[PDB]
Amino acid sequence: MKSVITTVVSAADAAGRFPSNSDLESIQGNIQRSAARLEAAEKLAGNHEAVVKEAGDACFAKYAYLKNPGEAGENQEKINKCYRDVDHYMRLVNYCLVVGGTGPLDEWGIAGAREVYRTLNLPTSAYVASIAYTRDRLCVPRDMSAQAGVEFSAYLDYLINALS
Amino acid sequence: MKSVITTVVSAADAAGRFPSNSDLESIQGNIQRSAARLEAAEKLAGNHEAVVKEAGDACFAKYAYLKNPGEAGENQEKINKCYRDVDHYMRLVNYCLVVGGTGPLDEWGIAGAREVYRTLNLPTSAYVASIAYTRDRLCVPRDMSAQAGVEFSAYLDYLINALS
Amino acid sequence: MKSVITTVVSAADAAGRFPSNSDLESIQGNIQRSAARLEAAEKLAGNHEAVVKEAGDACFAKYAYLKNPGEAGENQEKINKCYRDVDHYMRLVNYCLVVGGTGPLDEWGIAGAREVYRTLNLPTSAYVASIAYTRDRLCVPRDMSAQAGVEFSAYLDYLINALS
Amino acid sequence: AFSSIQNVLTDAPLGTPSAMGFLDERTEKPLMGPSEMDELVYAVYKQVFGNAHIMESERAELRDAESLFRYLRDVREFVRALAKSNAYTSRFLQGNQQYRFFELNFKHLLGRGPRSLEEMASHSALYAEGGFEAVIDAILDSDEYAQEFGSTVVPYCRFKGEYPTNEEFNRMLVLKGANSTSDKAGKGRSKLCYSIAAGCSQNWLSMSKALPFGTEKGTGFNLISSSRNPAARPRIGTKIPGGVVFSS
Amino acid sequence: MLDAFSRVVVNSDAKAAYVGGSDLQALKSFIADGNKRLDAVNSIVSNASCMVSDAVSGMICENPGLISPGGNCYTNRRMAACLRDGEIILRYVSYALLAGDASVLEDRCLNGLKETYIALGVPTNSSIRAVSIMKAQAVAFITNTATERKMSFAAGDCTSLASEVASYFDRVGAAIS
Amino acid sequence: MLDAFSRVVVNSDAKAAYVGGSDLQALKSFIADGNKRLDAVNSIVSNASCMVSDAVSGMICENPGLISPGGNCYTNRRMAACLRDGEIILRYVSYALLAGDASVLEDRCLNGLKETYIALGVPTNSSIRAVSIMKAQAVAFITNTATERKMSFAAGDCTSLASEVASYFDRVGAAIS
Amino acid sequence: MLDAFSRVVVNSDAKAAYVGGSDLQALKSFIADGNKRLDAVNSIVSNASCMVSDAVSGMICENPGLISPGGNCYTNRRMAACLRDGEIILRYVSYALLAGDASVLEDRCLNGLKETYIALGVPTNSSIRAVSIMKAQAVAFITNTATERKMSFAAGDCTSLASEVASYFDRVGAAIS
Ligand SMILES: *C(=C)C1=C(C)[C@@H](Cc2[nH]c(/C=C3N=C(/C=C4\NC(=O)[C@H](C)[C@H]4CC)C(C)=C\3CCC(=O)O)c(CCC(=O)O)c2C)NC1=O
Ligand SMILES: *C(=C)C1=C(C)[C@@H](Cc2[nH]c(/C=C3N=C(/C=C4\NC(=O)[C@H](C)[C@H]4CC)C(C)=C\3CCC(=O)O)c(CCC(=O)O)c2C)NC1=O
Ligand SMILES: *[C@H](C)[C@H]1/C(=C/C2=NC(=C\c3[nH]c(C[C@H]4NC(=O)C(C=C)=C4C)c(C)c3CCC(=O)O)/C(CCC(=O)O)=C2C)NC(=O)[C@@H]1C
Ligand SMILES: *[C@H](C)[C@H]1/C(=C/C2=NC(=C\c3[nH]c(C[C@H]4NC(=O)C(C=C)=C4C)c(C)c3CCC(=O)O)/C(CCC(=O)O)=C2C)NC(=O)[C@@H]1C
Ligand SMILES: C=CC1=C(C)[C@@H](Cc2[nH]c(/C=C3N=C(/C=C4\NC(=O)[C@H](C)[C@H]4CC)C(C)=C\3CCC(=O)O)c(CCC(=O)O)c2C)NC1=O
Ligand SMILES: C=CC1=C(C)[C@@H](Cc2[nH]c(/C=C3N=C(/C=C4\NC(=O)[C@H](C)[C@H]4CC)C(C)=C\3CCC(=O)O)c(CCC(=O)O)c2C)NC1=O
Ligand SMILES: C=CC1=C(C)[C@@H](Cc2[nH]c(/C=C3N=C(/C=C4\NC(=O)[C@H](C)[C@H]4CC)C(C)=C\3CCC(=O)O)c(CCC(=O)O)c2C)NC1=O
Ligand SMILES: C=CC1=C(C)[C@@H](Cc2[nH]c(/C=C3N=C(/C=C4\NC(=O)[C@H](C)[C@H]4CC)C(C)=C\3CCC(=O)O)c(CCC(=O)O)c2C)NC1=O
Ligand SMILES: C=CC1=C(C)[C@@H](Cc2[nH]c(/C=C3N=C(/C=C4\NC(=O)[C@H](C)[C@H]4CC)C(C)=C\3CCC(=O)O)c(CCC(=O)O)c2C)NC1=O
Ligand SMILES: C=CC1=C(C)[C@@H](Cc2[nH]c(/C=C3N=C(/C=C4\NC(=O)[C@H](C)[C@H]4CC)C(C)=C\3CCC(=O)O)c(CCC(=O)O)c2C)NC1=O
Ligand SMILES: C=CC1=C(C)[C@@H](Cc2[nH]c(/C=C3N=C(/C=C4\NC(=O)[C@H](C)[C@H]4CC)C(C)=C\3CCC(=O)O)c(CCC(=O)O)c2C)NC1=O
Ligand SMILES: C=CC1=C(C)[C@@H](Cc2[nH]c(/C=C3N=C(/C=C4\NC(=O)[C@H](C)[C@H]4CC)C(C)=C\3CCC(=O)O)c(CCC(=O)O)c2C)NC1=O
Ligand SMILES: C=CC1=C(C)[C@@H](Cc2[nH]c(/C=C3N=C(/C=C4\NC(=O)[C@H](C)[C@H]4CC)C(C)=C\3CCC(=O)O)c(CCC(=O)O)c2C)NC1=O
Ligand SMILES: C=CC1=C(C)[C@@H](Cc2[nH]c(/C=C3N=C(/C=C4\NC(=O)[C@H](C)[C@H]4CC)C(C)=C\3CCC(=O)O)c(CCC(=O)O)c2C)NC1=O
Repeated sequence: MKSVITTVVSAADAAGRFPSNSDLESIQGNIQRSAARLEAAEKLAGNHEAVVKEAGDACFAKYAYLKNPGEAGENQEKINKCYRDVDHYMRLVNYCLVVGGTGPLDEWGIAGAREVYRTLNLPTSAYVASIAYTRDRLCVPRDMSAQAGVEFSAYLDYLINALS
Repeated sequence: MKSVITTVVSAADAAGRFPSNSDLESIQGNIQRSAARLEAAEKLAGNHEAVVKEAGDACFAKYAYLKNPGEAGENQEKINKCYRDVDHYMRLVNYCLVVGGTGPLDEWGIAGAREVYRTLNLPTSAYVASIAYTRDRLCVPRDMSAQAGVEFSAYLDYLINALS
Repeated sequence: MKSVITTVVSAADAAGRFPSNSDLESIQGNIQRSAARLEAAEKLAGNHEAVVKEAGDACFAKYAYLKNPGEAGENQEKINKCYRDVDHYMRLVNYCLVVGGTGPLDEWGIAGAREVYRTLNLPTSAYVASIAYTRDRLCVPRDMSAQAGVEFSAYLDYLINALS
Repeated sequence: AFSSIQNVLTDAPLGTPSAMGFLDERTEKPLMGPSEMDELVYAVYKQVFGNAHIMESERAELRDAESLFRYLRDVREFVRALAKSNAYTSRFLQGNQQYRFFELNFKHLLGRGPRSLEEMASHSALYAEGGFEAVIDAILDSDEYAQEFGSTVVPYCRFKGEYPTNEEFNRMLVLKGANSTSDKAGKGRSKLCYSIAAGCSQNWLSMSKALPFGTEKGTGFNLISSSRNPAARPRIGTKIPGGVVFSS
Repeated sequence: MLDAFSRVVVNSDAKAAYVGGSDLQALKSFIADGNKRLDAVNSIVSNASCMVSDAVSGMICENPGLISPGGNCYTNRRMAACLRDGEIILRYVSYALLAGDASVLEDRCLNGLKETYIALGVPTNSSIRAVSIMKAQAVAFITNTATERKMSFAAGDCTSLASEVASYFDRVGAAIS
Repeated sequence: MLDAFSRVVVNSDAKAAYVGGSDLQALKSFIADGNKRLDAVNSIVSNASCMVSDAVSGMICENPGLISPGGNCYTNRRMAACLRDGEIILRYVSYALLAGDASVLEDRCLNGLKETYIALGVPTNSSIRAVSIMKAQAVAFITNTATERKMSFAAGDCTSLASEVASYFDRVGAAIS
Repeated sequence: MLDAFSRVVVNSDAKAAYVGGSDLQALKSFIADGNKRLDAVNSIVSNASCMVSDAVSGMICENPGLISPGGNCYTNRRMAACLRDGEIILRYVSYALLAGDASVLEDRCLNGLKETYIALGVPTNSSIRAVSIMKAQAVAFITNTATERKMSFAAGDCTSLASEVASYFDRVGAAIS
């Protein structure tokens, strides 16, 4: 779990020393910024069924061929599977917004995604299209405060970069 | 140099990844607390010839035998050497209060102090007596604000522990 | 270069021994089968501008969307680049049919293909469509003898499997 | 043994938390969690391969050595699995001179330099008697490996301070370059080929290039040449009240 | 390993449940005393060496058989190893206090320690005494109740943190039992 | 390695001088734009892959000899190897921008790189072109001047940071020359 | 490595000559003072720590620039290492004195030392001074000429051993020059 605390205590463990004030300073950094980053969590927590709604259909509209025979979206419950599979990524960005680091994302959704998406022939461009849809769908002032929108987008484009 | 930034970027280097927001959060922690930790910067900087004044003589008073023949303080300029050698530690706690971590102290004054203080027969109890003198010579209302005194003492007792 | 001689010479080097008859036996295996393997050397060499002709257009027909704006085939000379980029794979299967192993293919076309095809956003499904086109575009009696057709197909589906 | 630059001018070494969990009643070691294990493997790749810029087509073959490693935390067996792979041999045994491969093993798996000609001879005899895998097994199961790294840390270039011989220090710095220095600069042609068999030392500039930051590297060089003259017989006197005596 | 925020995340993942506003009182209250926890951890790590030196000496105080020939703490080598182990237990309980979770204790320090001590012949009861002195020494420093060692703090109650660190020392004590 | 605060400390140590109030305008002003630097670094690292993929393609754009047989960037291996390097240099300049000092750039990445490229036969001019393309789009992203990729920021001038990162790319460009 | 008996053996092997009675006066005389050499080596190793601590302090005495900031012996780390260098030299010259041959010095000491000091920036002249202080007090102890430190011996002359150990220190001094 890549978190602000797990970095500093693992460093202290490797050096074999007690936590110094340079370590405590980072948790102070958490103390300030949780309030801004926790606001986005609740926003995504409640409104999560609507964002996957708009994201999956945007994915399928941008690549209409994917419903053709022999492609990933050839029947019904595969489309339902797709919508589930983006629901998972929304869940993981919520978890990462809570922990403070990219801990949950890079070991539960990113780690090993490349095998599943290549052997099951799932184009990653379709995932990144749906994610980039929500990246700009959001307007920072109305939906959230100013700084929750920054950090939500910073977590979203993290996995955008990771999948590309 | 054990600093708040050097911890996180070295961790990112070891993991081979870009700086994430969990990393940036620690530098935010620095952003808050530099003001308190650099307020003591003047206090040590402009007042330093007086603290070594009171510290070295307290050291020599608490252990009067040390001026006896065959001991460390047997002539004059060895006493001057002692006062210099505590001046160095004051200069290093100032540096550490500036960098934010124990970087300067544990590689310039602490690293290897052992052999030097044994082979030249310098009792470490004398060093720790002088340092503990200044640790409680400090006053919270008169000397600094409230939080500079905490962190100055936290740096002082750092070396008061290592020397032990 | 993964060849029949390369594996035998390298094994003997690792064991630090002279070439035994178990080693010479494999080169005898080469002695039989080069004639069948190199009969297709004519066929790919003199007929190659036609196979890329039929392969690239089949690729673009099977995935018509990729000519759309923002996709890989959005202008002209990118299509020319696509045709070049399959010409390279035909060249490499010819080289592999000559060496006897998959030496040239897995270090000149396969090694590292995954970075270029993702960061430049090139769908591997398009490559495998064009290659599988030529895999069954061959009928053995008219094109080759019986055994050249199997070994040509065995080299083709090698990289089909590698890209998938 | 003081390491005036081991843990203050250089970071601490990296590896498994501790060997007590190896005693294993319910688990073999505290699950360091998958996110503090991928950086361990990233660290190992940077060491045993030494910045070889390995693509993922070439990291699709080290899957089996990795998959056992995260399951059973011994580091030493992980590197034993790595050094016997084609990824290790194809880079360090294929295009290279013999003592080049032998010397690269000291950099990769032991983090020091060969101290003498006889060590190289012993490795050569040990290779000739049946394989190179014997070379790696001798190094890995060595005493020196147990009392330097063990089954917990990545093998790193440790500044010991109390070297058994000084040329060992010189030859540690020459094999270890700077960062962004790899091991296919020379096409074979080991750097210590001449200096091991002859007994002289190495270039001062290339050793100074590999020193850590803030170590007054390179300075103090008199402008005349650097290698000393074995055949010199200088006279240096002492100081006596009556005169000077050349007590030689 | 885990912390307080990664606790609830894995608890909710077992339900496939989002972390909603109902579960965030625990964490938002965890953030309320954030400065309190930081004010406590440096107070403890600020006396780290004295606490260990006091603890092993107190161990020896009512068990003089450990000094005796054949004692587990007889020679200077043993006086050195047992004095380390004070640093290791104390460092790990400080890590756990900082993270707000003991998920680092029994995987990375306490995992397999009882068997290691059994094989080495380390007496358990005396080690438990050493741990309980350090524990009684911990709460004293957190609550600013030490006889000397006046530390400046902000006024309030740190009693919950005191119970937390006592619970952490408890599981060290019970792990080797 | 060093950072902005550890710069002045070693500069003053050469004089055996305390860090007094006269030298702390530079650092206290460094802390003033602290949020600016953080707002810049994620903007850069947020487009890391696209910047590299654009940079090597731009390299190839006006030097088509690199694709040609015998070109240094001929086969997929060499594209892959070259592709790494664009991102790796970018990571170190991001580290340097974050620390406010290029002490972790010319001591962890650029030390001995010219000789490594000379031994490997890597063309210098094309690599310098790749670095400059990356430089220009670094400033484009810091100043929010990119044609697309609208990022929300706080209003003000980040020009000093733009100059800083340009100077960092400069020393990469001059190190391999 | 070699000793006094293995010296003549390799010298005679270059001639393919047996070691006859003509060559054994040197060795049989070497055995005559055998107790003298043993009486000398413990006298030297008996004061090993004091000799080194006196030597580095004497070094510093007339070169106060080594303490100064930027000095090679500035911080406690560097005193510790420089303290370590004195013991390594003294131990090896004691080995050579014991074996009666310096075949252990320049293969396992001087051999590859000058370059190590050049790369590290160690000043040669001050180190030569440290070696010569150690040399002078080596002869002082062998000849029982130290101002204090009265050691009981057997009466006779140890002057030849004094010259031997002086010659050994000479080649340390000339090896790093
Ligand atoms: C060959 C003839 C040739 C190319 C291949 C192509 C490469 C190239 N692109 C630029 C200019 C930019 N690159 C930008 C990068 C991105 N835009 C995005 O939206 C994403 C986030 C990112 C990667 C896709 C941008 C924004 C620009 C505009 C200029 C700028 O810096 O903002 C160049 C010019 C290099 C330079 O001087 O900046 C090149 C070579 N262009 C080609 O001509
Ligand atoms: C700086 C100006 C300065 C010093 C520091 C100090 C160092 C020093 N000492 C000598 C001479 C001797 N050192 C001796 C060593 C010892 N005496 C003891 O009783 C114990 C066993 C041991 C270590 C404490 C002795 C015996 C002498 C007398 C001369 C001798 O060799 O016997 C020197 C001169 C070096 C030399 O030429 O011998 C120096 C620099 N003296 C300082 O002047
Ligand atoms: C010499 C006493 C040693 C030895 C030294 C090594 N030199 C190495 C590389 C190297 N040296 C030079 C300088 C020299 N070679 C030249 O061709 C010319 C001028 C025409 C000069 C002045 C160069 C240019 C190079 C790099 C190219 C090369 O590989 O030769 C070297 C490799 C490691 C290093 O980079 O230093 C060594 C070990 N080698 C020996 O065999 C004797 C003992
Ligand atoms: C003290 C009188 C000297 C001096 C000594 C320093 N040496 C430093 C590092 C160092 N020294 C050696 C040589 C030593 N090691 C050996 O193994 C042997 C013989 C077997 C000897 C003589 C080595 C090899 C090293 C580097 C080892 C390492 O640390 O990796 C040193 C460190 C300075 C620093 O970098 O901070 C010092 C001060 N320096 C002096 O000025 C006087 C002359
Ligand atoms: C938990 C995270 C979270 C978000 C970020 C938002 C994201 C979001 N916004 C909207 C819906 C909307 N979102 C915006 C926001 C904007 N429109 C713009 O043109 C600007 C670029 C931008 C800032 C003004 C607006 C104006 C609407 C109304 C409908 C629309 O504009 O299309 C919708 C569809 C349902 C709806 O209309 O509310 C969603 C999922 N909702 C969430 O639950
Ligand atoms: C080196 C590899 C190699 C191949 C795989 C083939 C592939 C191939 N086939 C054809 C061209 C042709 N190929 C055939 C052959 C057949 N059509 C069928 O329906 C049967 C299945 C099959 C029996 C053998 C026919 C009838 C034509 C002319 C019509 C066509 O274009 O398919 C052409 C155009 C030039 C030519 O006629 O050769 C090429 C390149 N040729 C090659 O040189
Ligand atoms: C040489 C032979 C050889 C093998 C067969 C595999 C066997 C194997 N599988 C796993 C490890 C695993 N193996 C599986 C596989 C499965 N889980 C299921 O429910 C399915 C039945 C099955 C897939 C079809 C999974 C899911 C994990 C990892 C699960 C996890 O811990 O997250 C590990 C642990 C390695 C590690 O990660 O450290 C090993 C050794 N490895 C080998 O070296
Ligand atoms: C892969 C290719 C390969 C080789 C060719 C050899 C080359 C070689 N020979 C020797 C080492 C030697 N080589 C010889 C050989 C000879 N001396 C002569 O006068 C004759 C001309 C010749 C025999 C015909 C001798 C006599 C020694 C050792 C001499 C000694 O030091 O005692 C060494 C040193 C190895 C060591 O002992 O550490 C090496 C690398 N080794 C290899 O790995
Ligand atoms: C018979 C053998 C014997 C000893 C060797 C000593 C050791 C010792 N000291 C304390 C007791 C204590 N130990 C300390 C510790 C310290 N005080 C300071 O000023 C320093 C910062 C720090 C290390 C010196 C404090 C403050 C107490 C008072 C009780 C407490 O505060 O916990 C206790 C009781 C443990 C407890 O319940 O708390 C023991 C056994 N006392 C003994 O009875
Ligand atoms: C990460 C967590 C961690 C620990 C807790 C320690 C636990 C531990 N202690 C010892 C080893 C030892 N531990 C002790 C300690 C004690 N003996 C007593 O009677 C007292 C109860 C106690 C001191 C208070 C002693 C005395 C030895 C060595 C005894 C000997 O063999 O001479 C060893 C053996 C290591 C070795 O030497 O090879 C280990 C693993 N180490 C760790 O890595
Ligand atoms: C980076 C290092 C770092 C720290 C050391 C702490 C330092 C610290 N402690 C507190 C603040 C406090 N600290 C205490 C603690 C106590 N008060 C008492 O009288 C008890 C003896 C003791 C219980 C342990 C209390 C009660 C507060 C105020 C409540 C609160 O801030 O939550 C505060 C906020 C208000 C203040 O400045 O005082 C800060 C910054 N925070 C940090 O970021
Ligand atoms: C931490 C710092 C660090 C770096 C900065 C890089 C530097 C670096 N690059 C390459 C390796 C390489 N570098 C490139 C890249 C390029 N050559 C060109 O023609 C283009 C101008 C450019 C692409 C933009 C190429 C092509 C190779 C491989 C060359 C070969 O095949 O030998 C290698 C060794 C190759 C290998 O081991 O596989 C190294 C060390 N790596 C590091 O460790
Ligand atoms: C942990 C991650 C982390 C971050 C990403 C930053 C996020 C961040 N940026 C700024 C704040 C700012 N950011 C900018 C930057 C810009 N404004 C522009 O219009 C330019 C395009 C761009 C130049 C690069 C400016 C000008 C301010 C206000 C000045 C300042 O705060 O110093 C602020 C303070 C005010 C605000 O909330 O906006 C914060 C928290 N800080 C952090 O702690
Ligand atoms: C195992 C450890 C071990 C030793 C330490 C020596 C101890 C030792 N020294 C000498 C013996 C001696 N030692 C000396 C030395 C001296 N006399 C002086 O007055 C000078 C100051 C000093 C010069 C260095 C002399 C002159 C003799 C007698 C000559 C001789 O025995 O060769 C003898 C033989 C006679 C005697 O017992 O004294 C022995 C056993 N031998 C050992 O086996």
